[PDB]
This record gives sequence, structure tokens and C-alpha cells, in this order.
Amino acid sequence: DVQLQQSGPELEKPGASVKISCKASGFSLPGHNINWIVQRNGKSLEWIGNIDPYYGGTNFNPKFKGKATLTVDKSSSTLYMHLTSLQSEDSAVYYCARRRDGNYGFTYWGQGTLVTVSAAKTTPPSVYPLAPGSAAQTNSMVTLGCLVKGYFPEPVTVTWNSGSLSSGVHTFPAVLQSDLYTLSSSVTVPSSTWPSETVTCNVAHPASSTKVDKKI
Amino acid sequence: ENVLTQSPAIMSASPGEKVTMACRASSSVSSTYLHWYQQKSGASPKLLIYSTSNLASGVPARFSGSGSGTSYSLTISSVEAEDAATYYCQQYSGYPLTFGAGTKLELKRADAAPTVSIFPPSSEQLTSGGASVVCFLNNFYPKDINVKWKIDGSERQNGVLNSWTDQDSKDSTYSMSSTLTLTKDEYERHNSYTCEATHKTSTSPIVKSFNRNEC
Ligand SMILES: O=C(O)[C@@H]1C[C@]2(C(=O)O)C=C[C@@H](O)[C@@H](C2)O1
Repeated sequence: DVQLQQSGPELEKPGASVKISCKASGFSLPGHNINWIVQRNGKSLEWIGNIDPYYGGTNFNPKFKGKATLTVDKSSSTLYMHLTSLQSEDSAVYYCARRRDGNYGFTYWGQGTLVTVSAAKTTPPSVYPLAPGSAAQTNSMVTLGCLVKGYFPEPVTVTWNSGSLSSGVHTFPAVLQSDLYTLSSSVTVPSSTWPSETVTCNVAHPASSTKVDKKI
Repeated sequence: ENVLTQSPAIMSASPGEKVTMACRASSSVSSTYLHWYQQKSGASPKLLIYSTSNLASGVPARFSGSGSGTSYSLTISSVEAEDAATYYCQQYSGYPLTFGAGTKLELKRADAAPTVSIFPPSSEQLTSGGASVVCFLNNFYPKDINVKWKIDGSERQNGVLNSWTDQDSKDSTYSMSSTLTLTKDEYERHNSYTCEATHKTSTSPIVKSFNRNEC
């Protein structure tokens, strides 16, 4: 297979250095640049510089110098990035990207490497099940709710029955409600697939070691 | 530097519409390599169009790019609900590589009226603290509403949450949810609570109530 493997998110206080990585895995490494593009919070994209998966090339943006140490180690193939003096607007996501061609604009981008930068304490979610009323409603096909009270930071990932019932998915955003970000997520299940088949909700929150699987 | 601005900031459509936008670039994009990226609601940008005109495998043909040095098209001849996104482009300068601030499309369609439905606020919420009466308004167009509450009567509380969704890729819908947040030391004290929704599809605001039945 091929992939650009990246692992985030890290929440740091203002000052610290998020040691980030990407594993280009699969094509020729010799002739390739993993450009680390950066996407703005509610805004636009822009580019840092790039790093050769073999020798140590760094072509760099005339601004991104100092918060930018892009580096491959020989052995096993991996591309690094290390930003320092993390300040409140680096609070965005990060990418790794790839060449098949001279399409000089990448087909094969990586995952969501996210970074949040703020000095507030971590919170595991408090995932909860909502019941409605034992009733008859609207049109004969039922709506069930799962919500996740305030946690910290975003993200978390809410999921339902993992396969079998990927019903009317709509996951609602969060406000930062004070501190704590808040979620809610929906379904509409056929009134025979539920209650005979329990529908499940599931949540993860990396920076709180969480997994909560909840049954309705 | 070589910087790109591609108005319309936001743009409109209808299934059928021949829609167009422009990667306005500076002087020569030094030999011209133009790439148009569709980012759908918090995701990886995806190449459609790439060595200026070129599209690849994966895309249906709603999509021709083109231009010389300074302007670049993307003919989305016909749109389906999932052309609802942001479309930004990228180039040369003759190194470093700029991108652009992208164009948003919002697919239009004939309106629908909201399905509010209420869920009383959970076993583990109350046993442990407070009550998020959450009410989901699902599958509507045009996204605009006014969702208020009837605390008791139609009491004007504060401390009320909101979340809208993305434009859906199938039905060009939007949906959203509301939460009243309050102490057990108020929820087990006020009796009859309603999410009141107002929208141009009904003459009425729709009012789906509850008063202490279901646990
Ligand atoms: O084609 C690609 O996708 C990428 C981008 C890249 C560049 O310098 O911009 C162009 C050619 C290749 O050397 C590298 C770097 O892979």
C-alpha cells in the first residue's frame, strides 16, 4: 500500500516545541519532497519548506526559518518538523504531501496533524445517552441522541455502531463554552433495527486516553 | 512573492448551473502549473485539476481548468449537492509556493421545514450534575432559524448552546442542535420545557414540548 502517516494532536502551553512527524511509506524516497503545508484556523493554506527523504534538502519559506527544522533520518525513512516558541496562532493543522508526477502540486497528502497551543488543564469528556419518550412521532422512523459534555481540547471523535448502522450522521460542532468544548451527534435508525439491535455510540479523546462506547 | 486572490469569496448555484471562478495570479506564473483543490468540510484537499488544465482519475467531468500566466478557470458546468465546499488554487512564483484563499460554493435547492425532536437529559447527566436538554433540528434549507426555549412559560434564560452542521453532500441540507445547560438545582425545579423554532417554511414557530414524563 502507500500512505503519508502523521500523528497529532498535541496541546502545549505557549513556549514549548511540538515534535511532529510524518512517515512517507511506499514509493521511491530518492526524488520526493514532503512539503509541510499549514492550514489556518478558519482561514487559508500556505507553505513552510520541504525535506528530501534521503539527503537533507531544505528549500525554505522566507519567513519560516527558526520555527522550522524539517528532518529525515536515514534508517527508516521518517520526516520531522519541530517548531519552537509556539504561540497562539500556530494553533492549526499540519500536512505531509506527494509526487507521482510533474503535477507539482500534490496528489498524495497525509492525515490531520493537529496542534492546539494553550495553557488550560485537560478534560476527559463525559459521554452521555439521551432517550426521548416511549412514543409515535413525525413519520415512522426514530431519532436517538448522544452528546458529550465539556472536555478539552478539540478533538474527540464520536462514532455510532461502527458499520451496521451508519444511519443519518450529522455531528454538530462545538463552542469553547467557557473553557471546555462540547459535542452532540445524531442518527435516525429504523424502529426495528432498534430496540432489537442495540445501537452503539463510541468516543475517543487522545489527550485524555479516552474511549467511551455507550449503548442505546 | 506571487499571490492569488480568487473572488467570489462565497458563490451560489443550482443543479444545472454553469459556474466559473478565477485563480488570478501575478504576471507569469513563471511557466504556469495550476492546481485546483477541493476541501470538503475539514479534510484533505484533493487534486482535481493540476498541470493547469489537466484533470485526473477520480473526478467526474464537471470540471475544465485553463488560462495563460495570469487567470485560470474551472468550469463546473453542472453541480450536484457535493460540489458544496471550498476551492483554492496553487502555483510557482519560481519558488516559494503560494496557495490562495479559496472560493466557497453553497448548493441551492427547493426549501424544507425543520424536524425538531427532543431528548430529556440522561441518567448519567443528572445522577452526576446537570441537564443538557438537547434538541436537534434536522434536514432543512435555507439555513436560518431562531431557536429559543420555553423554560416555564417561555422564560428568557441565558447559558444556551448552539452547533450548525456542514452543507450535506446528498441533500443540500444543513442541520443544527441547541442545549439548555442548568443545575439539577434548577432542572428538578421548573417542570415544562420546549425548544421553540422559527423558520420561513411554517407560519408557526414549532414548539415540541416536554414536562416531567420519561426518565
Ligand atoms: O510533485 C510533487 O508532488 C512534489 C513537490 C515538488 C516541489 O519541489 O514542489 C516537485 C517535485 C518533486 O521533486 C517533489 C517536490 O515532490
